[PDB]
Amino acid sequence: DVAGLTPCGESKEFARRLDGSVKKLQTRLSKYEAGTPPALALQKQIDKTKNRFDRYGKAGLLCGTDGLPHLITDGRWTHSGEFVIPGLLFLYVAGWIGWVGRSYVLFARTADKPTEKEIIIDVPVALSFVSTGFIWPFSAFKEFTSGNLIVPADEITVSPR
Amino acid sequence: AKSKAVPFLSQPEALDGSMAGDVGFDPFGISSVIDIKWLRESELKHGRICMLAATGCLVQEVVHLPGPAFSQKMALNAWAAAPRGGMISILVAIGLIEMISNRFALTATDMFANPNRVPGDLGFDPLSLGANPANRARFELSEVIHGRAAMMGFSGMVHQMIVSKQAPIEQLMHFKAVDSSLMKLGGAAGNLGY
Amino acid sequence: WVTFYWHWKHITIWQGNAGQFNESSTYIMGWLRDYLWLNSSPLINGYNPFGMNSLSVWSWMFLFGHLIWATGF
Amino acid sequence: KKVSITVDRDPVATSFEKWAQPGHFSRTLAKGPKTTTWIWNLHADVHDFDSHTNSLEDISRKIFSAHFGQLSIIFLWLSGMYFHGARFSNYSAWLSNPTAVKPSAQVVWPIVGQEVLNGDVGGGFQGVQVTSGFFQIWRSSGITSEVELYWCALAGLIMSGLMIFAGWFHYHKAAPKLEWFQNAESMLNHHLSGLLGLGCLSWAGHQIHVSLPVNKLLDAGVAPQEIPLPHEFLVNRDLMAQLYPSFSKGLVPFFTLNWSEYSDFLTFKGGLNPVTGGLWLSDTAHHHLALAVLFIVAGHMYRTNWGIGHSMKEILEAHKGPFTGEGHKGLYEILTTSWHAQLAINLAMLGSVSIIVAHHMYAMPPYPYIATDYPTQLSIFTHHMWIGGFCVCGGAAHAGIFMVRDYNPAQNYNNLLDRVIRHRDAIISHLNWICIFLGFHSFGLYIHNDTMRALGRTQDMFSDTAIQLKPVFAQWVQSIHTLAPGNTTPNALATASYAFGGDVVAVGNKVAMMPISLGTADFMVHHIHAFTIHVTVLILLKGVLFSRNSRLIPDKANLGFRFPCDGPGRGGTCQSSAWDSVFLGLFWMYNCISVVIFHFSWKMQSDVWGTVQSDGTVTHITGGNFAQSAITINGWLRDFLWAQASQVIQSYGSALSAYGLIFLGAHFIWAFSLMFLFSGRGYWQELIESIVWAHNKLNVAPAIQPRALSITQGRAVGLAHYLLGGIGTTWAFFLARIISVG
Amino acid sequence: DFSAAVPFLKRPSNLDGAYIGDVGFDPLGFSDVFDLRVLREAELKHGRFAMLAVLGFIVQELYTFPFFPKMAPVDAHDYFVKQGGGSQIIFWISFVELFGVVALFETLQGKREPGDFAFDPLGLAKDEATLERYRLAEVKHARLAMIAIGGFIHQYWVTKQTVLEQLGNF
Amino acid sequence: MDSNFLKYLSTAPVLFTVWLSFTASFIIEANRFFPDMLYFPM
Ligand code: CLA
Ligand code: CLA
Ligand code: CLA
Ligand code: CLA
Ligand code: CLA
Ligand code: CLA
Ligand code: CLA
Ligand SMILES: CCCCCCCCCCCCCCCC(=O)OC[C@H](COP(=O)(O)OC[C@@H](O)CO)OC(=O)CCCCCCCCCCCCCCC
Ligand SMILES: CC1=C(C#C/C(C)=C/C=C/C(C)=C/C=C/C=C(C)/C=C/C=C(\C)C#CC2=C(C)C[C@@H](O)CC2(C)C)C(C)(C)C[C@H](O)C1
Repeated sequence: DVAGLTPCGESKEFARRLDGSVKKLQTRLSKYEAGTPPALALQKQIDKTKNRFDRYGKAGLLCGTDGLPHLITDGRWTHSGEFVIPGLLFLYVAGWIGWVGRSYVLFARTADKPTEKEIIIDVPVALSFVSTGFIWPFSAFKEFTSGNLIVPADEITVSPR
Repeated sequence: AKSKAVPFLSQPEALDGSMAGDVGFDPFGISSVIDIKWLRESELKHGRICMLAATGCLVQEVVHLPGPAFSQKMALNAWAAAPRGGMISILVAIGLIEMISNRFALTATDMFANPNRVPGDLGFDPLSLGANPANRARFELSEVIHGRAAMMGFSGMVHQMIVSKQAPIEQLMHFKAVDSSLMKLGGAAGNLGY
Repeated sequence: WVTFYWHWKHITIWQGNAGQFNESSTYIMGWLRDYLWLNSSPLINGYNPFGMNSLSVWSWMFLFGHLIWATGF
Repeated sequence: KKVSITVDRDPVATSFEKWAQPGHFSRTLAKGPKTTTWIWNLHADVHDFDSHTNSLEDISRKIFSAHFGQLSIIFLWLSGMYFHGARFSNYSAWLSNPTAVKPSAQVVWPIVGQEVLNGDVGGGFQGVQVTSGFFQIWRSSGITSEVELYWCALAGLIMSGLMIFAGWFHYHKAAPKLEWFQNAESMLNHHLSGLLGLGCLSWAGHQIHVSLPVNKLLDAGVAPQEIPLPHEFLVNRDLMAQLYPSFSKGLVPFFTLNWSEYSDFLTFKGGLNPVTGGLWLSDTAHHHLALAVLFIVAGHMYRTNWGIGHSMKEILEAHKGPFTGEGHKGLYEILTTSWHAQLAINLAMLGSVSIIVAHHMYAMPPYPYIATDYPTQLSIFTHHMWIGGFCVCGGAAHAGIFMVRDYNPAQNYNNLLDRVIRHRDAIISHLNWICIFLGFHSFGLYIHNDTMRALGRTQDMFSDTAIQLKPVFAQWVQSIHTLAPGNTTPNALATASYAFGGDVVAVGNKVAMMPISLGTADFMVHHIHAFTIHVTVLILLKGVLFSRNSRLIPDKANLGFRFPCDGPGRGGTCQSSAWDSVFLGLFWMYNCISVVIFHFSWKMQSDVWGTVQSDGTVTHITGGNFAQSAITINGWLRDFLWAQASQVIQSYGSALSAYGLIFLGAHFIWAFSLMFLFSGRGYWQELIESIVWAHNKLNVAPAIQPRALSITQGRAVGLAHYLLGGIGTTWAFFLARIISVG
Repeated sequence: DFSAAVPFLKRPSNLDGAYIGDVGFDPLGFSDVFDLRVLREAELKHGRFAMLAVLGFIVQELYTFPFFPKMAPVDAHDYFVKQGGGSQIIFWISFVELFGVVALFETLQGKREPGDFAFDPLGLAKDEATLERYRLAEVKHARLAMIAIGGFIHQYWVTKQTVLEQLGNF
Repeated sequence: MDSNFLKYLSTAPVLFTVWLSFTASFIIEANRFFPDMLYFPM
């Protein structure tokens, strides 16, 4: 397929991975009686292993010669669920955390003791801030264009050089 | 001094009785932490969603848009049954409506910043049912109570659908006591997993 | 990191076992046992209580290198 | 009655107000943070009570209640060990087959595949194998059921609640006055007589009435649920006289001094029980009874309220000769006015006792079936060697804190401290010479051997098959100890330990103990031990003796116990404080204890532990390679580290894969520590400046200004991560190796 | 000063008659160490549970709802534990207990009496005097019932007889 | 509830430990009900 890789559903090495993984659990299960708690524990682990291998086979993942799934991250849309979409989810969460933390440090600067607000957090105000982060892309870009995100170079302390 | 709702507890602060349905029921003291306007807007919006949601589940079983996709009796089943693209379109429509109605006042910090902004007051009154001040208080009172009742009803209807895989009306029509053998509460820790 | 990568990839190719690099290089225990530990054995057997061979000098330099490095600490 | 109870009532108010005010306890920290250094300074100085308060009374009160807090934590820990044995263990299966079932008292939840850690430990059970030796303790106690383990867990919880209550009560409600704490004669009388003496006597009573009958029935072969409950031995004196017929006579032989009646259960056997491979519990009962007698006798030495007894001040001031000036004068005042001086002594003694515990418990295995549980023997030896080394280095840390802070020259004129400080150059130069002599002639023998074996000259090596360095004095001592039964210990039946010589004790075809022969490799590694101990003493003693002043810095006491330097002048005075000798001596403690535990592990696997096949021949775990391979460094590298790391590095996918992961993780933490140890604060503050600039650019700079860690804190963080990584790497290596092969 | 209940013992000094039911009986001295308001609320809660429990034991033997199977009350616990009915009772009790935590805070501030939950649906206490009689009575009934609970739970363990049947029998 | 006890629960180490325990805890629960998500399912 892509880069000489094989879809995991038809890779023979993927099938040998699934079979070896199940034989390893079945030989541990061969040492216990049917209704015992170790037998139920290992039978639930064999069900989990088979479910994982089945899900991977039908997902469009590509396996290598080693029978392990490989991730394609060049930007193609048939594989966006391996990096591009997890990456979009991450950047939404990370920008939320950054926007909310920045809003609280700017609030804490206008406090009676700004450094006490950072070791003893004003929890109602900080929760007001954590709720605001869901629209951080729009709030932060409007913050940027209205000249309130970036401070000019001449209000920043620098080394003498 | 003592709340009407709960006599042994002292009356919650920030509750002056001005809002309809103000009964002094805030035992946890949440009102002190979170501004009442945000809480009331949340309560009204949550209730309005629930009012439509309860009515919708019963209506979905009784009436189906023509076609197999819209024919699922059980609303939870209807969630899977409906065309996904249309459901995502509804999600976008809800977002855009939220964006315009609030006038970009979406965040807790920036909502209610304008002095005229009032909890729940999105200025939605096309037929002007509430325009007369005489009926304003009773309409407000009924809306708040309907919303609370609807939230309780929806929680019950969803969970009853979960316990017995039946649509709501048919459970009323044909009633099965939960066997309780299935779906025992929790137990993940007790049996050490698996 | 550069020379460890070059050397492990080449000794696995030169043996005819490139799949050993391909599977073990993706976690750090593969680098520890299949490169450092697995290939140490001819080196640390350059002398032993059973004799010595011509790898005895590198076997001494190996320990010599461990000593100077630690003395640097 | 000058020994009396005196208490201030309601001293401190139980309020949550100071909880909300971090740093309340010191004048510096109580005004709030301005740089991130404040945060670190808050944790660094918090239990330094004598740095916050001037009065010895408030310091003593804080110490007494914090000791109750520590006891509450220890009781909670013990209660949890008993509860996990009761609820999540295979103890009951292990009682039936101690030689087949592997102890396991920890079960993991199935979350991310981590349930592979629930290995097949035996007895129809899956869990993490535990190596603390609790199962053997419980069998020695005579537990025999999970129900009694639940009652032990509840007793631990009740004690934990009572200790945390006592700490709160004795700080906030009824706090003793300083004159109560300054009763050294009374405290010693009660702690010898009451704590240690009645502790031993009460435990001896339990051993006699519960441990001896229950374990006699177990070693006879009776099933655990077939054994009478421990109180039926207390009441039915006939049932107890069945097992031990001396009980037919009751307590008349005790009171009439006809003590040889009690030889059924108060023996002097020596050696090991052949069934369990442990000490005879009749011997442990007699041992604890005799120790109880002389601890109660010793706790009557000192004078309290009736004129009989010794004054410790008079004893100390009377011991003075012509070499030592005024003698021990002024030592009583030191040890009744400085908590640091007392902690220095008590930490050095507690660490030494833990090292003795490590040696004595492997050689004279006290519990039933602990000698052939090799993971437990290795775990408790290694654990108590590390506790010993740490506590010894804290004894020198608090000797330095005493000298810097609590030492007053006016009250210490011409006594033993004054004279030690006034010839500290002669002490440190002679110790320095010994450490050089002893590194050259111990490690240099190893280098001579590496060179000779590498050059093809095996006739030129220090070895058994070549030039021999035999340990004749140690061999002679072993000879005497094997000859002692019937000769110099005539009523003993067997030797104190089979390590000295004698038979092979096998339990379940595994060696419990067998003679540990000493050869050239043992001579060499014992002088390695003497070298590393002498160097650690040199670093810690030089820190204590030069803590107040040097030829380098004449006023070191004004800078304190813990300062980073006194500037780059005089050539450079980096790491000149007493704290920096504790910092440097913990590295050499790590070096010393690492070689000790490696010597133990390789010697026991190579020459003691293993399986006894037919004809009485013994096959050891590593096949007797210590003798001819522990004489070179290449032998230690190849035949010990390389050969025995096979189990940690091949553990992936098994129940021991956690040890493989911790092996790698500890290698990581150790390496990460070198970032803090080889680096300096000035680089990191200048890097933080550019990072702060990028925050200023986005208007997100914090109000607590970030700082690079202090010079001392960079050293403390480097040392903590170094020890954590190195000990962790050995912990994982030792445990995966001995669980797989032993 | 001496305690009224026991003449030889001394009056505790926190037991001055402030709370109804005070006879001076506090030999261990917990009242001095701990706040009495907590203990009085605990006493009422423990007693109210016990008073209900002793009545519940007796009534369950006398009459049982038909849908649930008839069982001994002491051993009924296990059946309800598996059925899920027992879990339902715990959840609702816990839910009320959550409000009880807030009420405990009200007591500590001084806005609430130790055991006052303002429960007067039937308006039994017309005036202060009848309420005073009731509060002393409630204390006595709670204390006695705490003794009575475990009185026949422990008897059940020694003798496997229903407390009513046991009372008539032998 | 006491305002000083709540001011103690607002201190940085308590909030850091509680927030990261809650965070770790819903990662754990999400991997219990929805395990082995190597990819966004699409
Ligand atoms: C003291 C030593 C000790 C240790 C190290 C352990 C260790 C363990 N126990 Mg055991 N246990 C102990 C004592 C101990 N226990 C005692 C005394 C009891 C008797 C009550 C038990 C009873 C017990 C049971 C019944 C179970 C365990 C289980 C476990 C395991 C998982 C625990 C877990 O993840 O829950 C995590 C649970 C949480 C609720 C997470 C809390 C995390 C918070 C945030 C920590 C915060 C502390 C807090 C901030 C401190 C400051 C206070 C604040 C005011 C600022 C683990 C092996 C489990 C097990 O083995 O299952 C197979 C299990 O089911 N334990
Ligand atoms: C017989 C008297 C006696 C006993 C048993 C102890 C015991 C102890 N003292 Mg000492 N102490 C005594 C008299 C005594 N003290 C006197 C007279 C003074 C005044 C001079 C002091 C002053 C003193 C100070 C200043 C300190 C101690 C500390 C300690 C503890 C040391 C740590 C340890 O090993 O605990 C673990 C060992 C245990 C056995 C735990 C036992 C817990 C209880 C308290 C032991 C006694 C229980 C009870 C008597 C037994 C009932 C038996 C019954 C079932 C038949 C330990 C509990 C230190 C400490 O930790 O304080 C808390 C400490 O800092 N003591
Ligand atoms: C929310 C607060 C916040 C924000 C907006 C930023 C923003 C930035 N940081 Mg800073 N940073 C912070 C906290 C923050 N940092 C803290 C607490 C630390 C100490 C660990 C650092 C340490 C740090 C370093 C060492 C570097 C940056 C860098 C950067 C920049 C690039 C993004 C990046 O590398 O992230 C990296 C973030 C980290 C390495 C640590 C972040 C740790 C957590 C996730 C953030 C703090 C959350 C906070 C508790 C919020 C609570 C909010 C609540 C009270 C309401 C950007 C200017 C880099 C730079 O200058 O590039 C231009 C850089 O080199 N930061
Ligand atoms: C029956 C409950 C009910 C009541 C009493 C009110 C009352 C009010 N709303 Mg609310 N509202 C409701 C439901 C309700 N609304 C629902 C379901 C939604 C949308 C999800 C909204 C969304 C909404 C917004 C966004 C706003 C209001 C506002 C108002 C106020 C002025 C408008 C007015 O007087 O309407 C009078 C309403 C009635 C007399 C009852 C409505 C019944 C209509 C006439 C028939 C609907 C039939 C429907 C199809 C059900 C199907 C039947 C089923 C069996 C199939 C007033 C207090 C405004 C305000 O001031 O907020 C405080 C405002 O900003 N409402
Ligand atoms: C951080 C500290 C620490 C930790 C976590 C442990 C952990 C452990 N120890 Mg160790 N230990 C330590 C410090 C520590 N030890 C120190 C400092 C000493 C020296 C006194 C010892 C001496 C010691 C002994 C002698 C034994 C343990 C044992 C154990 C294990 C079982 C725990 C138990 O129930 O004890 C149970 C302990 C006993 C049943 C017997 C203890 C008998 C001693 C003599 C009691 C002395 C108490 C007395 C007050 C101390 C006086 C000190 C002296 C200098 C005045 C466990 C691995 C036991 C073990 O290896 O089991 C396999 C064991 O027998 N420990
Ligand atoms: C009975 C034992 C004992 C007692 C009571 C004390 C008590 C004290 N010591 Mg001493 N000390 C001891 C043992 C003891 N020490 C030992 C064994 C050592 C050798 C290491 C030392 C070495 C030592 C030095 C070098 C210094 C002290 C200092 C102090 C004082 C300040 C304590 C403080 O605020 O720390 C607060 C506590 C902490 C900051 C804890 C963090 C420490 C480590 C890094 C964390 C532990 C890691 C953990 C166990 C493993 C983590 C697991 C990982 C995988 C995540 C205090 C009087 C200091 C002082 O100035 O005294 C005047 C000082 O400079 N002590
Ligand atoms: C492998 C690393 C290493 C080595 C070899 C040394 C070596 C030494 N350290 Mg150092 N040290 C190290 C790591 C090391 N340290 C680390 C990591 C720390 C960090 C905390 C320290 C901290 C430290 C302190 C704090 C102290 C020492 C001390 C010592 C000396 C001990 C006395 C001795 O053995 O003399 C004998 C010398 C040796 C064994 C070195 C090896 C020599 C062998 C035998 C071969 C010699 C070959 C010969 C000269 C070749 C000649 C020909 C050639 C010139 C061409 C010695 C100079 C102590 C000291 O100086 O007091 C005496 C001391 O106080 N060290
Ligand atoms: C205003 C909002 C109103 C919400 C009302 C909620 C109603 C439903 C609540 C439960 C009803 C009864 C269910 C019993 C269910 C039950 O008993 O199952 C049992 C389960 C534990 O299992 P066991 O140890 O009981 O195993 C039973 C053995 O007998 C057999 O294995 O209990 C739980 O841990 C579930 C709670 C999860 C705890 C974390 C939940 C999420 C935490 C979020 C952060 C904390 C917030 C506070 C949490 C308290
Ligand atoms: C407050 C409130 C209201 C209410 C209410 C309610 C529900 C009130 C219920 C009150 C109750 C249930 C009181 C019960 C007390 C029981 C006691 C003291 C135990 C006696 C047993 C003894 C002495 C015994 C025994 C024995 C033992 C141990 C075992 C046997 O072998 C032998 C023997 C039998 C002799 C209402 C709603 C009405 C409104 C009102 O406006 C406010």
